[PDB]
Amino acid sequence: IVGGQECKDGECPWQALLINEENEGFCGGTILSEFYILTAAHCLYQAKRFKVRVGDRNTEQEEGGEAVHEVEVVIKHNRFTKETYDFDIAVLRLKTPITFRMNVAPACLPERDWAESTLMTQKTGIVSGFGRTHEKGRQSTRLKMLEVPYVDRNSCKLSSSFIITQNMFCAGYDTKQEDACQGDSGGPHVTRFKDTYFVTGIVSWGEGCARKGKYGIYTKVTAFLKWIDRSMKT
Amino acid sequence: LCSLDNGDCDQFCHEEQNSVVCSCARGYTLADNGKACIPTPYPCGKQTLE
Ligand SMILES: O=C(Nc1ccc(-n2ccccc2=O)cn1)[C@H]1C[C@](O)(c2ccc(F)cc2F)CN1C(=O)Nc1ccc(Cl)cc1
Ligand SMILES: [Ca+2]
Repeated sequence: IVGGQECKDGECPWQALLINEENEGFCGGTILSEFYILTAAHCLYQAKRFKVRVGDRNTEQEEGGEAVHEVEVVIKHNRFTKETYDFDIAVLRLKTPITFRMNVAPACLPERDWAESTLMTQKTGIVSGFGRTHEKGRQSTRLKMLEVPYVDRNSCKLSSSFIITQNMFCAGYDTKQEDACQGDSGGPHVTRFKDTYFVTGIVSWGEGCARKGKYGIYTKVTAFLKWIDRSMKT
Repeated sequence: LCSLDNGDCDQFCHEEQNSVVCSCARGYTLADNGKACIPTPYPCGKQTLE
């Protein structure tokens, strides 16, 4: 996350972190339930084997509230390709259930029509993660969050060098130096409604980070609500 | 209806028979007033205080 602010205690409890065999964070995730994590399909190519850490806000030190969970089943959308980055979505079934506590809780999955008319017509969403705090920088030690404006769909088709599909949406700023970045991919985009936070996006891709005339690109969760539900039951 | 301040619902709003029907995400129950969503601890979408 470029710019934004630190997640303070309890502010971003649905943030999950995918960690490699070196216990190093490479992608984000969203807690959906005690057994299920939402992430990006493209994160699944970034590590041979990986685990999920919940409850972390500062990776330098182990405070006590953190917990690591092994992955039982990986469910990657069968239409994802690196060529387009379309269908950039995966769901993980964990081997052991998450214990909800301070800094550990799920975000709500909304209903499709209500989400599109009520959440996505909001002024802003919130993106979070441990990714780089600048384009050329190192992975962040602290969990950060950033309010990102929703971006007019034509405005961001015009801005993109790659095709923006209907499974994507744009958020962030034209010139202001705030954005998600590499290492934040897979993580939460949530929208606040009456002090309740609903998952609306998965951090997907962007051209660099925080670039002038470029936006952050997110997987549209509302396009996959039925696929997510199916993945969580079958 | 749902176009007017979300039909006064806490969460989901649907218009059935030209009247508002509110509902809630998993782990919430619809209050007696048919509008508020009551957590059934650590309900989805709430920042954690303890
Ligand atoms: O993988 C990246 N970018 C990327 C990947 C794929 C595509 N892409 C999209 C559609 C079709 C094909 C395709 O390759 C575009 N950008 C990395 C390298 C990246 O482009 C990059 C460039 C120069 C740098 F010096 C450092 C970087 F990290 C930035 N990336 C990134 O994912 N940024 C990002 C992601 C999410 C959000 Cl919300 C905001 C920013
Ligand atoms: Ca820690």
